[PDB]
Amino acid sequence: GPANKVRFVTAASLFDGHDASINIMRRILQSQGCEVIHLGHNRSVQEVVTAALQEDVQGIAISSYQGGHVEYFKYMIDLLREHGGEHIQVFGGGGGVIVPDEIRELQAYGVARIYSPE
Amino acid sequence: AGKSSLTDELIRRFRLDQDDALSIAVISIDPSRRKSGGALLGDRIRMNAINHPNIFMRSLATREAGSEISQALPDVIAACKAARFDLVIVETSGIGQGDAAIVPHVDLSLYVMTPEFGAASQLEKIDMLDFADFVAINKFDRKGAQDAWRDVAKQVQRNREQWHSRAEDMPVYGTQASRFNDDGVTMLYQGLVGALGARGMSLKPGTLPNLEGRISTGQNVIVPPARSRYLAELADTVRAYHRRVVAQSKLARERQQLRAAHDMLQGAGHESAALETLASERDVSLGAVERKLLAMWPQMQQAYSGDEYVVDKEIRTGLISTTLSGTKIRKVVLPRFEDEGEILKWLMRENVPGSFPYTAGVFAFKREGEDPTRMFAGEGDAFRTNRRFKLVSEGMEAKRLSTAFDSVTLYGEDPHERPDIYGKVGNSGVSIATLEDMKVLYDGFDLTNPSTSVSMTINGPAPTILAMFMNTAIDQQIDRFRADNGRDPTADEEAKIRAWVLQNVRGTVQADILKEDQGQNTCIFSTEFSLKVMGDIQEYFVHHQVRNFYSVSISGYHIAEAGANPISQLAFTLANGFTYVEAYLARGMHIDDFAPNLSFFFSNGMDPEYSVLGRVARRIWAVTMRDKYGANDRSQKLKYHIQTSGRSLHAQEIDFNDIRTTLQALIAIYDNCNSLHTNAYDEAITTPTAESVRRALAIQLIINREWGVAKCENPNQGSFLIEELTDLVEEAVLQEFERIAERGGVLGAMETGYQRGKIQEESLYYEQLKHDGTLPIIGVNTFRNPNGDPLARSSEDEKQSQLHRLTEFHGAHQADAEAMLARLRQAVIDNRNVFAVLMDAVRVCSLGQITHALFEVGGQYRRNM
Amino acid sequence: RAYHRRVVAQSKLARERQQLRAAHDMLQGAGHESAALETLASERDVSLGAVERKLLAMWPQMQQAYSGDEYVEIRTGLISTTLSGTKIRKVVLPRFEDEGEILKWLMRENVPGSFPYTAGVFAFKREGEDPTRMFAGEGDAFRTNRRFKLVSE
Amino acid sequence: RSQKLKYHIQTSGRSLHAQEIDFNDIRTTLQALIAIYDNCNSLHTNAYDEAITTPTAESVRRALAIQLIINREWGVAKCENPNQGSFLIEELTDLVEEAVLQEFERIAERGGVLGAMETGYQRGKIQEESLYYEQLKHDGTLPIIGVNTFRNPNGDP
Ligand SMILES: CCCC(=O)SCCNC(=O)CCNC(=O)[C@H](O)C(C)(C)COP(=O)(O)OP(=O)(O)OC[C@H]1O[C@@H](n2cnc3c(N)ncnc32)[C@H](O)[C@@H]1OP(=O)(O)O
Repeated sequence: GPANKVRFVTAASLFDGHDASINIMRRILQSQGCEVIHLGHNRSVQEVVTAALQEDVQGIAISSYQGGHVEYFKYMIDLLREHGGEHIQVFGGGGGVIVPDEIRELQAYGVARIYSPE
Repeated sequence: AGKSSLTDELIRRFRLDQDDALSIAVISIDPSRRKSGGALLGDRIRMNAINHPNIFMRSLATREAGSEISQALPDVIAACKAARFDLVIVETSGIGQGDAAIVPHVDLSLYVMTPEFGAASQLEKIDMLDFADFVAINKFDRKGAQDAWRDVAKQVQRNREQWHSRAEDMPVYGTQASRFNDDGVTMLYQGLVGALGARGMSLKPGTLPNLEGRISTGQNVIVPPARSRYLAELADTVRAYHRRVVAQSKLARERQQLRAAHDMLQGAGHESAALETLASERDVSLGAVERKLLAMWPQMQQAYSGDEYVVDKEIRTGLISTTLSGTKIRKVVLPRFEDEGEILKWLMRENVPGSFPYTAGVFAFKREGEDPTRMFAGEGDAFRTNRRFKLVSEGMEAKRLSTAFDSVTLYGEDPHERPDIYGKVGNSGVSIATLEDMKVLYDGFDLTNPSTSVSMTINGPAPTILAMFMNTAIDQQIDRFRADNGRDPTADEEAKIRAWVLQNVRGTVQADILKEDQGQNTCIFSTEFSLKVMGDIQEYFVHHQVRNFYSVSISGYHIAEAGANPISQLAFTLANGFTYVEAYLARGMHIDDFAPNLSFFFSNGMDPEYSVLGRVARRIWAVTMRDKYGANDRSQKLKYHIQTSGRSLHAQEIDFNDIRTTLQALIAIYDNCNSLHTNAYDEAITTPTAESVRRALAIQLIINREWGVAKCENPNQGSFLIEELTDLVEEAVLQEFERIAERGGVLGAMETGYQRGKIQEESLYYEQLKHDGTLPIIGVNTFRNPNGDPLARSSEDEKQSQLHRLTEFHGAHQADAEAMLARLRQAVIDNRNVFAVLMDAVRVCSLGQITHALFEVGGQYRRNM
Repeated sequence: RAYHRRVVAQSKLARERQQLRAAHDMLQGAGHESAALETLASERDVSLGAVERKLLAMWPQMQQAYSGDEYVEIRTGLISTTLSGTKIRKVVLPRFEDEGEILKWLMRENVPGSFPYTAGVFAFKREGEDPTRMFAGEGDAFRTNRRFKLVSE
Repeated sequence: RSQKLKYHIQTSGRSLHAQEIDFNDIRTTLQALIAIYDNCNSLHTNAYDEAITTPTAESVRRALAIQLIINREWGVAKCENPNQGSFLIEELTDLVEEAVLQEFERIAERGGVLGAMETGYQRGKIQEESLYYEQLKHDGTLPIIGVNTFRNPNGDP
């Protein structure tokens, strides 16, 4: 199994009410032996990052179904590097709102992975 | 028991009391499940008052089988203590009875419990009641909380052997963290401070009102617990009305049968006046109103018989539209029942349009005039939307504007450089941040003009936006006075103008808080707080005779889009509507003052129940408003807007959508709706084109003008299917009323997430059948196309404009900014009228500033799971 | 027109027959009895036609048929349950208490599949075939044969 | 078996116009609905471009979808006698029936159908009612959406 105790911060992006999917991901994470600090929905980058930094997690899972995801993750990647959290891995799963050209872009920016519906 | 909830509120008290001077570290512990190995550290999600540099929180899993704390707690604490914090708050997981591991690692201990602890003897088993420096009986709004306080306070007195003290003096507090600015929590806080203070802690003299006492006064409850079962009471009210209909009908039937048989004896010779004796008994048995109904029936028939509706000033109205064939189509077709039992039954259950219970409509006849062209505009900044408004409303006398705000404004925030906000500004709605932006939005338009009404859909920040709109309408007349006279109005002249504006201003805020949490999940303020301010607005309207503006539009559209079936949508929406009624009543307001200003909003789908939705909504309202609340005719008339279902509009084969939108528009018009919106066929893919919006508008024009059956205004009435479906749907709604009532009313059900739960259920049941092929959708899961399976909206300059106009506004009111914001908070603490302050606040504060101020005082929506 | 004039006449006869026997039962519940009412009602029994009398006779039995979830030999579904849980009856019968209205309705607009077949010539709509029949025809026999298969795909 | 009149209803092509052909599906829907409501034995639905050409491949699907949507998706159609009971339906049924009977009489006093055809009574009455329709359509008395009202500013042809 896992070597260390893996901590996560999960949340839905800003103004994104749809947390139906992110509440499923935090259950699978939990069942696989992860300590999940769930933040719920409507979370700004400044919030999520502050949570991740204080909790000192290994990973961040953000769902975005309202669009504006590119600028959002870029902000988070930037803000994480600035305040000593570049080794924290950011993950994306906004269903299919993110097209391949945007997945490739964000992953190149600093985002760990963005999972395509494929 | 509300561990995290109470903790968050306590931190907020620290921040408010010491003006954010204290550096507080929060160490949370939750149990880790031994099977999974994982843990749900779900304490941070409840924390609203930790978003500040002086606050630090680290969530921990117990990482131990039979422990309520982490085995590494003392080191973690020591680290925080060394980090030069002012106070370290540690919380454990769910305690048993014998568990009390927090006691040695902390200086002060606070046991938190609920009024449900079992028999009083159970308190003699709880080890923590023997060590706790403070005990907080949270959720003090539950049943048996008062007795729970007595029992616990006595037990702590007994444990401490302080029989020389009063039980009411024990450190046992009755708190209710769920409610904003709870005095109970403050009372607990006052105690904690004195204890911490004596135990070596520097604290400034408190700014919080030093409240004495031990229990929460249960202040700021919206719907009083005495009125908890209001929805059930309404269900009984309607059912009682129907049982009367059955009884009175039988009486009317027998009365007619007797006098009929009596006349047949006199024609045959031999007579028996014992028949008349029985008939005379029926005359008194029949009610006063029931008797007058049958009395006016022959006269009623003669009225609708002619070609004109003759009703010492007269008003004639056309009753007949002659067809192309020469056939006369009556607008309202009356039944041809010979049985007086049926006549009475029909007059009580489904009277003609414009008569109680207004089942077939609230008005006598449909308006012959052209439909009120709703001119909705909203995109970019205030300048662009104002242009859009003026371009559509060119040359028309009916200035009927409908405003849409961008997501930034919809959440009460100011536009900002921040990437998570900047992108949202201007996109999908107008960006309104300051009162200046609001004035630009409605420039040129005379808001006080009798032929100008302004609709605007805003929910969370509605009271603030309304305050801006009011100040705009007022300043428009202050400007018009300084222009007509050349001199500024005096103190007496201005106040005379200002008061006149408030009365005559027309418009509507499409605000519905109860829809926000139930279907949408879009709340920015706590439901209880919004309702308080909602009442504050309605109270303000009363005081200044604001009789031409509407502050509440009760929607169920978003609920339906979320997956709710027609019965759930109708029932929840009416329930919400009744909640608003109950809320305004508890504030001590008269029913005939706010009931006529209640708009409704439903979604029309393909389901059978949709055909009889409007009529059911009208009868349930009309009956209860007359019987339960005893309101006038103008209040018994439920007026609603129907918008065709977007849930039924698909991206697969979009040309089919007009077929569905037609059928939905038809039953809406058939059932005498008050307002109809028709969706474009490509709303499921792209932005409604100017061509696509014509096809949508043509559906209404074709039905209203070309369609023959629509020439008749009550075509639904009489149908065996309609009357049965009306009865079925009505009953189903009543039963739903009962289920919500036995959950503490609408608000109580929202605590359990009962609405959101049921909606999500019915949504999946739809999806299951849709995917299964069970529920057929043409073009989607059947009759699929063989040939194949298948912007910006805001200028960069516009975004920079809003940013510039904001910082310009902020600098222009830098002096009066903080002073006004503090005044606003104090009005919430002192439980004053919030909207009253907003009327002054919006002139020196921005939307974001006001919203975040109300966040600080505690009105912010707390997430849950 | 003659059929209609009979509907009016027979309806009044059915109405009076019910009114008399109704008033007659209400006297027996009060105490004093007048059998002269029954004498008038008995005259209505003969006045009502043979087919008209059988119509009202089968009406309560007719209501029980369309009341269930099946139309019971062979059986047929009567109810389609909605997405909300509401039961939609295929054929909805009137709820008239007046036997004058019942007879009037049974003669002028009986249920689908019964004389005068106003609401349809069949009892229930057929599951197999929709009323759908689309107009086709283009070019030679070979091309239309392909269009026929396309429509009935 | 003989008292049962079985009929086929086809939607009106007279009501389908070349001006704004996208509107025709709206009209063809409403006509299909009452046909299905009133328990017709057979239904043909016209394509939205009926006034221009013979139904194309895509346009015959939109026509066929009108029937499929009403029969499968439409809720009120789940009930097979929704017309019955309606005060409007029963009155209109009575009115139309009587009007037909009176027309029966006018033809009878012309020597029956054949005798009336000698005078060209049918062809005459038809041509009359046709012009009365055109006299009102052209005038604006009888509104036709997209044709004599709500005309498209952008669409010249
Ligand atoms: C500009 C040019 C325009 C033009 O000229 S377009 C003209 C093209 N013609 C058409 O579109 C329609 C043609 N006519 C027909 O299809 C038929 O005459 C008709 C009557 C409308 C339909 O016939 P069908 O659909 O085949 O069914 P049917 O009435 O003949 O009866 C068939 C037998 O099957 C049974 N059946 C069918 N449906 C039933 C039901 N719902 N309940 C109980 N039994 C049922 C039944 O046995 C029936 O026979 P029977 O009634 O016992 O004698």
